[PDB]
Amino acid sequence: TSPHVNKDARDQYEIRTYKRLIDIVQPTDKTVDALMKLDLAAGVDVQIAL
Amino acid sequence: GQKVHPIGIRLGVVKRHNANWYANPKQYAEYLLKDLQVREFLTKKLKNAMVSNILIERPSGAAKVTISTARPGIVIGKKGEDIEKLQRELTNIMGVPAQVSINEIDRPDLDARLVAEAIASQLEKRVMFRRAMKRAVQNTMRAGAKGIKVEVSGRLGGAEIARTEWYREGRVPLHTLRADIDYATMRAETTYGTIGVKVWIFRGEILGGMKQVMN
Amino acid sequence: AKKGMINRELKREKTVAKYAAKRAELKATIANVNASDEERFEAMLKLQALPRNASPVRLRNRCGLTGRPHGYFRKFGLSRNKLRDTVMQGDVPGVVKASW
Amino acid sequence: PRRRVVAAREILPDPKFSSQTIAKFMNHVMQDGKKSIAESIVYGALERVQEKNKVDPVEFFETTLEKVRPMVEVVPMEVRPSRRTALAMRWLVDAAAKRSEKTMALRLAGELLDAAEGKGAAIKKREDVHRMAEAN
RNA sequence: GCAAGACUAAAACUCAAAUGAAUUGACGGGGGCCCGCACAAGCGGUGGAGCAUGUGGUUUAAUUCGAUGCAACGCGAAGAACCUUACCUGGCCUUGACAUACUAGAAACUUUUCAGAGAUGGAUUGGUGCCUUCGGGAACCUAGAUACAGGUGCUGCAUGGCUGUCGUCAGCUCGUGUCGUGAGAUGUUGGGUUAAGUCCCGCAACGAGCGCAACCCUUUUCCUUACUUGCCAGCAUUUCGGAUGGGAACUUUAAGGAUACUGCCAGUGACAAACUGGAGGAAGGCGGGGACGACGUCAAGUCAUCAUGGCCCUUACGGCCAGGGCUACACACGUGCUACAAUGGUCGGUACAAAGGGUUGCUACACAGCGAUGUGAUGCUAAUCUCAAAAAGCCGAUCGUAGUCCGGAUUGGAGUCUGCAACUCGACUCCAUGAAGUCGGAAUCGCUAGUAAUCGCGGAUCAGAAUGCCGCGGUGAAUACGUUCCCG
Repeated sequence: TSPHVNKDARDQYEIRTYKRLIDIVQPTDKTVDALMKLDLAAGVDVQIAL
Repeated sequence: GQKVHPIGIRLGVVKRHNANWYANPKQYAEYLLKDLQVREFLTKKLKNAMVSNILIERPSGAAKVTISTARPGIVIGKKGEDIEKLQRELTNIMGVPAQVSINEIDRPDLDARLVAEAIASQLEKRVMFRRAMKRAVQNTMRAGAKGIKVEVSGRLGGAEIARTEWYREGRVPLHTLRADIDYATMRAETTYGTIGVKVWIFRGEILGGMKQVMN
Repeated sequence: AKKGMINRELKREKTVAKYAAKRAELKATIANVNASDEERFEAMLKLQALPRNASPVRLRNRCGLTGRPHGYFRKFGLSRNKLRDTVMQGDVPGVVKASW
Repeated sequence: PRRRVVAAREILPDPKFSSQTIAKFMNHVMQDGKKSIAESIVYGALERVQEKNKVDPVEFFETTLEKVRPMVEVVPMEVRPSRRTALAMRWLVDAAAKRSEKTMALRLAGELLDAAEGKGAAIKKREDVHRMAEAN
């Protein structure tokens, strides 16, 4: 934290990454097109695998 | 002693982040550097438009910049030319298409940044600092805050020895994590050097926690 | 840092980027078992004859805002002073004070 | 402390003999958390004394402890009972350390048997405390 | 007047004060009360040896600069072979490596060489592009001109911002009403109690804010939702490996909740605040840890992160390059690591973790090598593959108190890897060598429970380079009578 010399003066920061997994089984035809119609919210990244 | 940053200590408690996007560890640094460049450029360009907050989002391969301003007409322009020019420059800087959005502040006297900017402008225009401080504090208290503290530091009045003077009316519970406290810092550049201005404004205690705040 | 040092860093980055391909080609040729010992030897001589600034080991990470050469934190690309200031302002997504 | 009275920390009985005295002796012997080595040392000596006289290990140990127990410190004043036992164990481990034999367990058993007849450096130090108490 | 001296008693000259009483602070080698690993009681250290690291000094062409009692000295530096680099030697450039403003010409770019230590300089190829109201424009480069750029040069005693410290100390204030000519006082004192100006009583006082506490994170018990890449109680098949059908029970993963509040009983204190003992409960009186640091002090630290007033340089105090130095060595000091052995050393067999990292990366397996490693090859963008062997531990054999089958410094000889390049000056492997060291004076340091002690594992910085720093788990103690003295 200090600009020149204080070794014991530190700030401790952290960052967390959260993950979720979702499975879709027996997908109807409307399911897929609904999934691309679904909006994307900032701050959440989505990966879809077929 | 030294005090923790009022917004930093509450960034995860009752406050929202100014940047809302996700990036993998490889792209995090590039995204952050471009965001900082965007913030600096906007701050330089909109100096006289009363802009306090800038929120940057990256929803999907694009960018959205929300500007909180008290001069929406000046920011927008006569016929919308300014906003489209701003979109062009932001897209050029950021490498992706960018959308500018405007959020109008209806109570400028309850915004910490605007008060500090006004006080610094007066100090540069060499009004006496105690009059400036008392006027700003009274104006905010009339506007309806539950407390405001104003501090100025430096070569006040041109004296050879610097000093610090502060003024407070109302309640400022700095140690309450759930209190809503806006904080701002600014510089006045006078012929005799730099004068620092700090402003705290208290607007009541938020209840329900971050669940209520809806992160 | 100084403008001269920042420009030096920029020039070294440009040289490395310019010479990236041939260096990899020569290194692969040197590693090639099927290639002749002579092929590997002249490959090594050409590699040694390449300019010094083409070597990535001469690049030093500097803060993207001030150019400071100490305390880099690869993840953010900023030195410790600017990282502290910007995190405490709240412009870094996800970073909060840590307690456990 | 200054204002509070801190309670003594109760130690669990030894899982093999249910003897807090044996557990305390093991804790006195143990160094840097190596409980297994101290357990082996103490149990080996307890088995050795049992073979060399067929007596109960617990009773033989309490009797020797009471023999090597002092009565006074140093200004004369009456030592509280816990410190008596704590000081006796320290003497019994220190003096046992200085004998010459293959293992610590054998040294401990040997000097336990020696002290049972009043012959040992711990009892000599006890007589030294008696003399310097007569001095005061 | 014997004497020592007494009595009467000026002026020149010089200053703008000298004094009395009372008020608020501060201080006292003044007095009471109180707290804190402050002492006392304990367990381990330092001061002694070898090595690592920082500082002073000395030396040097240079050994770049800053930090100096506690609160500088494994500090800035989360990582100096070139680079970094700010220092030295020598070689080069001058509107400049970089900006704006003006004037002209060119696409920009690209190939091959030559001289040179390199910076640079000279020849040598291809290409000559994008819009266009298309008379030119967009980048980009080259040439000229001057306003200027540039400066880790000076001032932290001109400043902003940021930080240390007293100290996680418990205090710091304001408005009406009373007393005093007044500055001021009262409230905020007095009696108990507490980790706390925490709470309760009396009291010319009656009322409020910032501080304390709580709101935030993590750990301990249970419930709901969720069932894969994680799990396997019951069934079935098994090459005996959750391996395979299968199951949603359990562990776990991670979001939301519930619970603890002197709630119940007994005794005390005032009869209050409280305090002591007991049941139930995973947990009992603040359950454990973290973050959060009031009014203020030190002309405390930083112009070398950055910004900034003023001062200074402009063929140089600016810019480019190669080599050297920051790693020196008669010495002194601080912080550490490894030992002096049997509660141990070596050899063989065999168990039990947590957290974290991995696509310019981590690598199963096979072959080669004594080994550091090399080659082929496989999986992994990861609860899926991998780093990875946990170590101390247990069982068996041997060594028998010896400078040793302890210790592992130093030196000789062979190598591997990173890198354009390990001479100055890298890490690691093998053979040989086998130093001091026998538990360390005066003095001095840390720690009150999953703590001290001891054992291993991971990460940031990073091509390579931790005994430092920041984290993770395993095993797991001793002692607290008390405030008489030491410190705050």
